[PDB]
Amino acid sequence: EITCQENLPFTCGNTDALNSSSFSSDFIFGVASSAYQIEGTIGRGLNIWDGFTHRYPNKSGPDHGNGDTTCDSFSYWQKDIDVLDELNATGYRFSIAWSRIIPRGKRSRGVNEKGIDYYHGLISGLIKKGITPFVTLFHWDLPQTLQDEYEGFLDPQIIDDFKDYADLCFEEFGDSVKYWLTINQLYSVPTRGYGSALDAPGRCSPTVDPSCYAGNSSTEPYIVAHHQLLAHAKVVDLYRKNYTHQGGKIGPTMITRWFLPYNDTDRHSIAATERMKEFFLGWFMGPLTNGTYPQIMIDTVGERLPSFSPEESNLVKGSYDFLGLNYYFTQYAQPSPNPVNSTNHTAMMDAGAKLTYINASGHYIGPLFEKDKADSTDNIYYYPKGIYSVMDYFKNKYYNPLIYVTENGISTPGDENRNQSMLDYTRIDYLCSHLCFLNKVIKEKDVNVKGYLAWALGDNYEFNKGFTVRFGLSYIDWNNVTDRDLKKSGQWYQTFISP
Amino acid sequence: EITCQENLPFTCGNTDALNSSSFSSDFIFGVASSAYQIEGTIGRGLNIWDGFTHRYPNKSGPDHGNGDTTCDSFSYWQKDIDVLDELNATGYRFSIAWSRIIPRGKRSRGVNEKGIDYYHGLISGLIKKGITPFVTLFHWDLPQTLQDEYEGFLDPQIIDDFKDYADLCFEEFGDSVKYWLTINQLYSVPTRGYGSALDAPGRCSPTVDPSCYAGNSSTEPYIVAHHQLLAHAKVVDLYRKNYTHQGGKIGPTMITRWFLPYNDTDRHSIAATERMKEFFLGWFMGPLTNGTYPQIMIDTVGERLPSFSPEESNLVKGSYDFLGLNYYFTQYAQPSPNPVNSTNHTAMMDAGAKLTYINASGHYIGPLFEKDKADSTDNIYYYPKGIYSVMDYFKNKYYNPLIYVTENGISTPGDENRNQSMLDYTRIDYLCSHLCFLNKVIKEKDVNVKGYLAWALGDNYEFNKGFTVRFGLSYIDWNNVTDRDLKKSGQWYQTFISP
Ligand SMILES: *[C@@H]1O[C@H](CO)[C@@H](O[C@@H]2O[C@H](CO)[C@@H](O)[C@H](O)[C@H]2NC(C)=O)[C@H](O)[C@H]1NC(C)=O
Ligand SMILES: *[C@@H]1O[C@H](CO)[C@@H](O[C@@H]2O[C@H](CO)[C@@H](O)[C@H](O)[C@H]2NC(C)=O)[C@H](O)[C@H]1NC(C)=O
Ligand SMILES: *[C@@H]1O[C@H](CO)[C@@H](O)[C@H](O)[C@H]1NC(C)=O
Ligand SMILES: *[C@@H]1O[C@H](CO)[C@@H](O)[C@H](O)[C@H]1NC(C)=O
Ligand SMILES: *[C@@H]1O[C@H](CO)[C@@H](O)[C@H](O)[C@H]1NC(C)=O
Ligand SMILES: *[C@@H]1O[C@H](CO)[C@@H](O)[C@H](O)[C@H]1NC(C)=O
Ligand SMILES: *[C@@H]1O[C@H](CO)[C@@H](O)[C@H](O)[C@H]1NC(C)=O
Ligand SMILES: *[C@@H]1O[C@H](CO)[C@@H](O)[C@H](O)[C@H]1NC(C)=O
Ligand SMILES: [Zn+2]
Repeated sequence: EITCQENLPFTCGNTDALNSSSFSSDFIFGVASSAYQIEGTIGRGLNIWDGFTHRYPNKSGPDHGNGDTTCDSFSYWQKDIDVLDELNATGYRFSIAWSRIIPRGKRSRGVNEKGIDYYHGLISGLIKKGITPFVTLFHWDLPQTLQDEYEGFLDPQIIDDFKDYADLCFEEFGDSVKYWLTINQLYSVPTRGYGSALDAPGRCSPTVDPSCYAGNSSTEPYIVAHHQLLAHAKVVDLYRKNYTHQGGKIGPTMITRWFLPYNDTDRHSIAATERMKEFFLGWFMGPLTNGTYPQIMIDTVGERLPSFSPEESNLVKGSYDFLGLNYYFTQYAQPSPNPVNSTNHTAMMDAGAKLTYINASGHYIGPLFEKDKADSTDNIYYYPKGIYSVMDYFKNKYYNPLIYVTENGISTPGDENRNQSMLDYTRIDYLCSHLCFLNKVIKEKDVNVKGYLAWALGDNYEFNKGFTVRFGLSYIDWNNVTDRDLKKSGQWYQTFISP
Repeated sequence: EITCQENLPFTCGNTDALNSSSFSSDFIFGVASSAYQIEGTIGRGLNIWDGFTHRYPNKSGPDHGNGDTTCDSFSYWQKDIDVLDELNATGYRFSIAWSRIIPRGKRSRGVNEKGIDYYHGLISGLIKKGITPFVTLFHWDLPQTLQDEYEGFLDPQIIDDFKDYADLCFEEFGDSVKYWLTINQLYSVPTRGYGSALDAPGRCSPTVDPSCYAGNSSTEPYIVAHHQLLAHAKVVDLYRKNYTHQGGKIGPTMITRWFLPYNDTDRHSIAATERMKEFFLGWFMGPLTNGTYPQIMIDTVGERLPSFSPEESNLVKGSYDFLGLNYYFTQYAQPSPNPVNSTNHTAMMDAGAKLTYINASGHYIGPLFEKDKADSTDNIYYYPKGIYSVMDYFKNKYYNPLIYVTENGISTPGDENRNQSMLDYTRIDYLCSHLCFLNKVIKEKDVNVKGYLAWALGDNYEFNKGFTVRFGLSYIDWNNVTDRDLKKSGQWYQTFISP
């Protein structure tokens, strides 16, 4: 019988008690990255994260940081491989920058051979060290040209441009890459990119944020989400019809959270909690498992919710071999009004829920996850049991899928000096406590989880935060980015992997 | 009788001997800037100078600098006005960033109202201080979307997108702006952007520079130059047909140089010198004055030189009310082979000339202009008489045009400390020696020159050089960009203007 801790102090950093041998022999352990966050702009065209961070520097991070140079994995990809080799990792998730291989967006405009060569060399280097690549086609970095031609995922033109990009990736890299992710965190671009305008491309209703160049936060999230699902599904169909000889697997990436009632004896909070599951997870998992959006979304969102045709429904339903599930934290849910006629209405209001990290009796859900220095009542707290609850829910609700945990990690402040930054015991605690619950759910609930990739390989540009936080298991000096030095967490993870 | 110095030491920094009163009462004196170089990316979309500097950081400058934040004239435009007011300047040349007012490139995709407001406030502030705006529509910063959709000026689609952009500018700003420049330095994008790939977008033949993503240095410069002329001419026709009520004037910007024979008794060097005038100046001025390219270009370039239809010829011929002439330096010319079958052939080779700053007897043409620390035999030297020779030539060869000198200036090294940087006596010498010759040519040759704008108002991002050189008449601290402090040159220029 497995017992796992939910509160500080944690004792799962002892590899005598928790290590890779606790999991099945074939289980993959590694780390993750994304292209905007690590590569730099050298050698690629411009994408909407370049555009957004440059047009709206205060939205890029408090330091106005961006991905222009970052950790320079364009130059230092071998050093990334070296970290993975030091870890004895068996997996690495990275993304392909669309703008590096097709700078002009549309494949018929030509490819960048040198960009293709960059990923060939990375892939070959990984495989030579026994590391399985997990490759994200689209980690938010849409070529700027496509956003300017037709507003990107706002328009159905995205589907064929994404398909042709993906086809090039399968053609060039699929002989070696056997695990593909289509779109990173399906929920995020619709809501943050087109709802709150916290993320690229930065569209919203005028009264939500007067700096947005255009948008409608009530309608566009739904349009974009719908196009994401269709573009994803078209790529999965292309993969499974035209690249079956490659013997690989493909799936989407979800951001997952668990949700608990703010007041577990209040029917209204219980209802809000179940609505959140539907609106947060079901928005995408309903289509992916059934070809339809959840009924509560149909009912609430009404004419703002697009319909799938019968052909589209069939294309989207079942459009995965596995799910990449990202998991960071859990929220309490309580009811909230949905003012659909307000000029500041957002899609996110349609769930009719307010989310907190403290429940009605004043209980904080778990240890600190992210401090918010401008408003401490907005601090985020984590909840290790949430990974158990999410995986159990996916198994039970969503037809026992094959799952890889494609991100899980925690930040430390960029204000810490290097010695403090390397002494990242809070990261060991977060990672181990989640791994304990992941082992527990696999054993107790028989969830088909076959790997775990911690966020992040190394310090990088963090969307929305610049270089003001660090997520890496290895440390990068922003004054001299060449080295990636394993932190205490990376050293712990090395021991966990090879105990 | 006016006597002007050609060699150090110069004594024209004495405003007792040379000042604004030496020129006609109406003559405009000011300074110049461009949008990529000064504004920053905040509040605008991405353009090909963002793309180029980010994809090819070693081509942005030795420091890998770029226009992301620069002097932040987005925030500090009032401080630019303040410099101009301190100078008692009567003119200011600035550019509109296309990506700030139409981030999606094509006008039908929507405009950025806040971008429009930015230029309205600048323009209104200038006029309130008695400063005449000279506004460049296109200072190289093409929206990235257009380059990615159709490769920008490589394709005739540029013409209508440029026209619709210009129409928006005339509509929004032409009630106040009475001097418009279409395209900055017509020669530069074809040759550097599409020939040598030193400049955005960075296209060339594969053996010219293997880093180029695509291109053909032998053909594309000509295509791009042809489209520039057509796009320019379509905008001038639009202006003069639809905006005549505004009572303003429009013209192109030329980069001018003079050319002297490397050996003034050698017929081959004399011939190369005359070819250079045709290939450098006539490439554009032939079309602008006659609707045809120079015969030597027709003959040499052959099938690589596009033809104008009779309608196009008529549109381009006479498509200016004035010329903005930029002038920095003069070169000696000697013959050079034109290897049209070589895989590394460039359009620039078609002139059949090699350019130097030292003549056959070892004479350097004038004082140092720009030191090249990697190769000192590649140092640039200036030649004050060249402004006289250029203006005389334009009057005689090109039908006595109205001229404004739209740039003239010199750099100092970014390695200098602030006190050295503010003690910019080399800049006084360059500016005064050229102003002396400009007065001389107006008086002696009756060239219709009606203003002079020195490059640059303040230190900025220099194309190709990052922040490794400074051109400003006012100093900017890159650690805190708010202030623009007049250098010795700016203080001199203040006295020259109001002696
Ligand atoms: C807030 O969360 C706390 C902690 O989960 C809940 O308190 C638990 O309540 C259960 C059922 O009453 C008790 O058996 C436990 O002993 C309590 N745990 C502790 C740490 O107090 C609490 O019920 C939640 N409040 C609401 C209103 O939902
Ligand atoms: C190189 O440039 C120098 C300077 O312009 C030329 O020298 C001048 O030559 C003229 C005509 O012979 C003489 O009257 C001057 O006195 C010379 N000036 C000085 C400073 O020497 C020289 O002829 C040029 N060489 C060539 C080969 O063209
Ligand atoms: C940040 O930038 C936007 C312009 O993009 C401006 O609207 C907003 O006021 C600025 N935010 C703060 C908090 O200053
Ligand atoms: C607009 O929304 C903000 C945040 O969503 C809220 O605090 C404010 O009350 C809203 N105003 C109206 C008019 O509803
Ligand atoms: C930068 O870091 C690398 C790796 O430690 C080191 O070899 C190189 O000398 C350092 N550069 C400077 C300028 O210190
Ligand atoms: C600069 O960058 C390009 C890649 O864009 C590379 O081809 C070239 O070798 C580098 N130049 C030098 C001098 O290192
Ligand atoms: C290619 O050109 C470079 C510079 O243009 C020159 O130095 C070299 O000799 C040329 N090679 C051939 C094959 O002509
Ligand atoms: C930056 O420069 C401005 C103008 O001199 C000054 O007022 C401001 O205090 C300076 N900022 C810092 C942080 O020194
Ligand atoms: Zn940047």
